[PDB]
Amino acid sequence: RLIHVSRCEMGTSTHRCWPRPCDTSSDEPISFWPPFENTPNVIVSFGMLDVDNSNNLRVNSSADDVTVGGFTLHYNSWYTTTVWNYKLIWIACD
Amino acid sequence: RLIHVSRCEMGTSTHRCWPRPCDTSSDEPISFWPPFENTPNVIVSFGMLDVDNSNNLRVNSSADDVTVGGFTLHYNSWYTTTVWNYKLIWIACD
Amino acid sequence: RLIHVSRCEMGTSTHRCWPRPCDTSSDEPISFWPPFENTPNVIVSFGMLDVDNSNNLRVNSSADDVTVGGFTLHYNSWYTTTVWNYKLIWIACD
Amino acid sequence: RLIHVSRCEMGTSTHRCWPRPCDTSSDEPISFWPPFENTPNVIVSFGMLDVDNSNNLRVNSSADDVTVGGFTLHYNSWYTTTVWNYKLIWIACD
Amino acid sequence: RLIHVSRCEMGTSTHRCWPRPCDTSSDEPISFWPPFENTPNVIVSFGMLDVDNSNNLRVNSSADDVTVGGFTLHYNSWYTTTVWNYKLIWIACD
Amino acid sequence: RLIHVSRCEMGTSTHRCWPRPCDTSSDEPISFWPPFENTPNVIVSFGMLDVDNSNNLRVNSSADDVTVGGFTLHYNSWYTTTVWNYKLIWIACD
Ligand SMILES: *[C@@H]1O[C@H](CO)[C@@H](O[C@@H]2O[C@H](CO)[C@@H](O)[C@H](O)[C@H]2NC(C)=O)[C@H](O)[C@H]1NC(C)=O
Ligand SMILES: *[C@@H]1O[C@H](CO)[C@@H](O[C@@H]2O[C@H](CO)[C@@H](O)[C@H](O)[C@H]2NC(C)=O)[C@H](O)[C@H]1NC(C)=O
Ligand SMILES: *[C@@H]1O[C@H](CO)[C@@H](O[C@@H]2O[C@H](CO)[C@@H](O)[C@H](O)[C@H]2NC(C)=O)[C@H](O)[C@H]1NC(C)=O
Ligand SMILES: *[C@@H]1O[C@H](CO)[C@@H](O[C@@H]2O[C@H](CO)[C@@H](O)[C@H](O)[C@H]2NC(C)=O)[C@H](O)[C@H]1NC(C)=O
Ligand SMILES: *[C@@H]1O[C@H](CO)[C@@H](O[C@@H]2O[C@H](CO)[C@@H](O)[C@H](O)[C@H]2NC(C)=O)[C@H](O)[C@H]1NC(C)=O
Ligand SMILES: *[C@@H]1O[C@H](CO)[C@@H](O[C@@H]2O[C@H](CO)[C@@H](O)[C@H](O)[C@H]2NC(C)=O)[C@H](O)[C@H]1NC(C)=O
Ligand SMILES: CC(=O)N[C@@H]1[C@@H](O)[C@@H](O)[C@@H](CO)O[C@@H]1O
Ligand SMILES: CC(=O)N[C@@H]1[C@@H](O)[C@@H](O)[C@@H](CO)O[C@@H]1O
Ligand SMILES: CC(=O)N[C@@H]1[C@@H](O)[C@@H](O)[C@@H](CO)O[C@@H]1O
Ligand SMILES: CC(=O)N[C@@H]1[C@@H](O)[C@@H](O)[C@@H](CO)O[C@@H]1O
Ligand SMILES: CC(=O)N[C@@H]1[C@@H](O)[C@@H](O)[C@@H](CO)O[C@@H]1O
Ligand SMILES: CC(=O)N[C@@H]1[C@@H](O)[C@@H](O)[C@@H](CO)O[C@@H]1O
Ligand SMILES: [Cl-]
Ligand SMILES: [Cl-]
Ligand SMILES: [Cl-]
Ligand SMILES: [Cl-]
Ligand SMILES: [Cl-]
Ligand SMILES: [Cl-]
Ligand SMILES: [Cl-]
Ligand SMILES: [Cl-]
Ligand SMILES: [Cl-]
Ligand SMILES: [Cl-]
Ligand SMILES: [Cl-]
Ligand SMILES: [Cl-]
Ligand SMILES: [Cl-]
Ligand SMILES: [Cl-]
Ligand SMILES: [Cl-]
Ligand SMILES: [Cl-]
Ligand SMILES: [Cl-]
Ligand SMILES: [Cl-]
Ligand SMILES: [Cl-]
Ligand SMILES: [Cl-]
Ligand SMILES: [Cl-]
Ligand SMILES: [Cl-]
Ligand SMILES: [Cl-]
Ligand SMILES: [Cl-]
Ligand code: NA
Ligand code: NA
Ligand code: NA
Ligand code: NA
Ligand code: NA
Ligand code: NA
Repeated sequence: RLIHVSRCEMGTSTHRCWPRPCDTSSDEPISFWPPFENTPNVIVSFGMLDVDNSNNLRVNSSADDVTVGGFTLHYNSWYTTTVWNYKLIWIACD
Repeated sequence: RLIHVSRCEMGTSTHRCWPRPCDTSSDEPISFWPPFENTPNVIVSFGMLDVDNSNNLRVNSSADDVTVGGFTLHYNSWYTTTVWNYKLIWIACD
Repeated sequence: RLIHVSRCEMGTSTHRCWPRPCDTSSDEPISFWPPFENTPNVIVSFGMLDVDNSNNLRVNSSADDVTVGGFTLHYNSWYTTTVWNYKLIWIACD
Repeated sequence: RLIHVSRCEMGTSTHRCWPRPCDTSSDEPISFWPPFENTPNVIVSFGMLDVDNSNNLRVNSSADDVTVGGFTLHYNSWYTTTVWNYKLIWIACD
Repeated sequence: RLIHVSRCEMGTSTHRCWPRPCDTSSDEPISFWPPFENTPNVIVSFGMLDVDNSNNLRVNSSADDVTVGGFTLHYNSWYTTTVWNYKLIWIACD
Repeated sequence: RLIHVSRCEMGTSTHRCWPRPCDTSSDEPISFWPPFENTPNVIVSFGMLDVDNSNNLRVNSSADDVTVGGFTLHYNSWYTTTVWNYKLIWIACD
C-alpha cells in the first residue's frame, strides 16, 4: 500500500567563542550518510545563544544548497549585534 | 510486524518587517497535503530573530488547532517588546 | 528491501515563572512509551522566551542521558542573565 | 516521502480426511486481527495434496469475500475426483 | 533507522480450457504499476489444476525476465501430460 | 505512528531427479540474512511437479524449525507415490 514515511537526520553545531565574539557568519558542510532517496527539507534553530545586550539581538540560520548528499549549515548575525556563543540545531527529513 | 514510523512535514515562515515593527501577533493557516493519517504533533521555534534591546525580549510561538488537515501557525510578542524581523520554523510528525 | 525510516516523538515544556525569575537550571525526566528500538537523536530549542534586557541573553538547552527509554530535558542560563518565562521544544527521532 | 509497503498475513489449513474422502467443497472463515488498513489481495494454493489416481485430478482454491476484516478460504474438487487429504496455504498482503 | 520492509504485488491467471486441452505452454506479460524501487523476487504456483490421469502429471511454472517493471508469467506441461484447466498464482516482493 | 508492515523473503528449490525418482523426503536448511527482527511465518507450495500416474499423488511440504535465522524446508511423499521432479516455492514474512 502507499504510505507516507520520513527518514530524519538531525544534529547540533556548537560555537563557543567567548572571550572573543563569534564570527559574523559561519557556513559548515553537513553530509548525509547514506544519501537520502529524495531531497529532504531541513530546518535550523538555536539550542543555545549568548547575545550582548549592548545592541539589538539579530540572529539568522538556514539550510542552504540542500541535496540528498547534505547541505550547508548557515548562520549569521548582522549590523551591531554581538554574539558570544551559540549552538545551532538542525533536522532534515524527507 | 508492528513498527513505529513517522511522517514528518516541516516548513518556515519569514516575517521581514524592518523598517516597521512586526505585528504583535500573527496567525497563518498551514495545510498538509495529503492529510495525515493520524493527527500529528507539531512544534514551533525561531530560525531568525531581530529584537530591540530597548525592552525585554518576549517571543512566543505555537501550533494551534492542529488536525490531520493542517494547523494554525501562531506567533506573538507581548508587553513592551519590539520585534523587527523573525522567521518561524515548524515540524509536524505523527 | 532496506529502507531508512524514523520514528519521531516530540514535546514541549512550559516554564511560566513571572513574577519570579525562572530557576537558573532545570532538568526534567522525559519518557518514551513504548521505548525506541534504537537510541534516538534528540534536539532541543525554545518555543517561547522572556529574557530581561538588563543583562546579556544567555540560554542553553540540551537532551542529556538519552536512551531508548527517554532522556533528561535540560535547560540553564548563566552569569547575570534573568529569564522570566520559557518554553522548551524537543524532538527525538531514530 | 511516499513509499510502497505491504502488511502480509499468511496461514495454512490442513484437512486430514483419510480413511474418508475429503468433502467436495469447504469454506472456512479467516479473520485478520487487527483489520487491514486497505483491503488486501489474497492468493491460495496447496501445501499438501493426496489425490486418487482412479480419476483425473481436479482441485480448486480461492479467497472469497475478501475484506479488511478477513475472507472465506475456499476449496473444492469437482466431477469424479477423489481427494483424501490436502493442506491449503494462503497469503494476504495489501 | 535501517529497517527491512517489502512491497508485495500478487495476482492470478485463470486458464479455462475444457473441453479443449490447455496449450502446452503459456507466457503472459505482467506489469507492475508503479514499477518497483528494487527488482523483486517472484514465485509462482497453482491455485487450481485439472490434469488427466491417463498420463503422468507434469506441470511447471516460473517468473521469467523479472524487472522492476514486470515479468513474464510462464507455464508449461511436457511429454504426454494433458491439462484441461489451471490457475496460476504469483507473488512478487522486494 | 503504529503501522503494520512485513519483510518478506522468498525462494525456490528445484529437485530434478528423472531418470531416477526423487527421494521420499528432503530437508534443506534455509538461512535468512540478515536475521528477521521477529520470527516470521513461512508457507511452502509447489512450483513444478512431476508425479507418476501409476499410483495416487501424495505430496507434502512444510517449513519446520522456523526462527529469525532461517528454517528447514521440508518435502515428502508417502506410500506408493512416485515423484520424478519437483520445485518447492516458499515465502517467509513477519
Ligand atoms: C539568513 O541567511 C540566508 C542564507 O544565507 C539569507 O538568504 C539570502 O537572502 C538574500 C536576500 O536577502 C538572497 O539574495 C539570497 O539568495 C539568500 N540566500 C539563500 C541561500 O537563500 C538571508 O538573507 C539571511 N537573513 C538575514 C536577516 O540575515
Ligand atoms: C503563546 O501562544 C499560545 C497560543 O495562542 C497561548 O496559549 C493560550 O494561553 C491562554 C492562557 O495563557 C489560554 O487561555 C489559551 O487557551 C491558549 N491558547 C491555545 C491555542 O493554547 C499562550 O498564552 C502564549 N504565551 C505567551 C507568553 O504569550
Ligand atoms: C548546556 O548544557 C549542557 C548539558 O548540561 C552542558 O554540557 C556540559 O558541559 C560541560 C563542560 O562545558 C561538560 O563537562 C559536561 O559533561 C556537559 N554535560 C553534558 C550532559 O553534555 C553545557 O556546558 C551547557 N552550556 C552552557 C553554555 O551552559
Ligand atoms: C473455484 O472456486 C471459485 C470460488 O467458489 C469459483 O468461482 C465461482 O465461479 C462461478 C462460475 O464459474 C461464478 O459464478 C462465481 O461468482 C464464482 N465465485 C466467486 C466467489 O468468485 C470457481 O468457479 C471454482 N473453479 C472450479 C474449477 O471449480
Ligand atoms: C520450467 O520453466 C522454466 C522457464 O521456462 C524452464 O527454465 C529453462 O530451463 C532451461 C533448461 O532446463 C534453461 O536452458 C532455460 O534458460 C530456462 N529458462 C529460464 C527463463 O530460466 C524450466 O526448464 C521448466 N521446467 C520444466 C520441467 O519444464
Ligand atoms: C508433512 O510434513 C510435516 C513436517 O515433517 C509433517 O508434520 C509432522 O506430523 C507428525 C504427525 O503427523 C507430527 O508428529 C510431527 O511433529 C510433525 N512435524 C512437524 C515439524 O510439524 C506432516 O505429518 C507431513 N504430512 C504428511 C501427509 O506427510
Ligand atoms: C543595515 C542593517 O543591518 N540594518 C539593521 C536592520 O536590518 C534591522 O536589524 C534593524 C533593527 O534591529 O537594525 C538595523 O537598522
Ligand atoms: C502584562 C505583561 O505583559 N507583563 C509582562 C510579564 O508578562 C513579563 O513578560 C515581564 C518580564 O519580561 O514583563 C511584563 O511585566
Ligand atoms: C563566568 C561567566 O558566566 N562568564 C560569562 C561568559 O560565559 C559569557 O556569557 C559572557 C558574555 O555574555 O558573559 C560572562 O562573561
Ligand atoms: C461436469 C464436469 O465436471 N466436467 C468435467 C470437466 O469440468 C473437466 O474437469 C473434465 C476434465 O477433467 O472432466 C469432466 O468432464
Ligand atoms: C522427454 C520427456 O519429456 N521425458 C519425460 C521426463 O522428463 C519425465 O517427466 C518422465 C516422468 O514423468 O516422463 C518422461 O520420460
Ligand atoms: C500408510 C499410508 O501411507 N496410507 C496411505 C494413506 O495415508 C492415504 O494416502 C491413502 C490414499 O492415497 O493411501 C494410503 O492408504
Ligand atoms: Cl555549550
Ligand atoms: Cl569568564
Ligand atoms: Cl533515505
Ligand atoms: Cl542596535
Ligand atoms: Cl531572512
Ligand atoms: Cl537599514
Ligand atoms: Cl500520512
Ligand atoms: Cl521591558
Ligand atoms: Cl505560554
Ligand atoms: Cl504582569
Ligand atoms: Cl521504535
Ligand atoms: Cl551581562
Ligand atoms: Cl499433514
Ligand atoms: Cl493407512
Ligand atoms: Cl494494516
Ligand atoms: Cl475422470
Ligand atoms: Cl476457475
Ligand atoms: Cl462438461
Ligand atoms: Cl516500490
Ligand atoms: Cl506418462
Ligand atoms: Cl525445472
Ligand atoms: Cl527422457
Ligand atoms: Cl527484519
Ligand atoms: Cl496408490
Ligand atoms: Na564562530
Ligand atoms: Na508581521
Ligand atoms: Na523554572
Ligand atoms: Na474436508
Ligand atoms: Na491455455
Ligand atoms: Na530428491
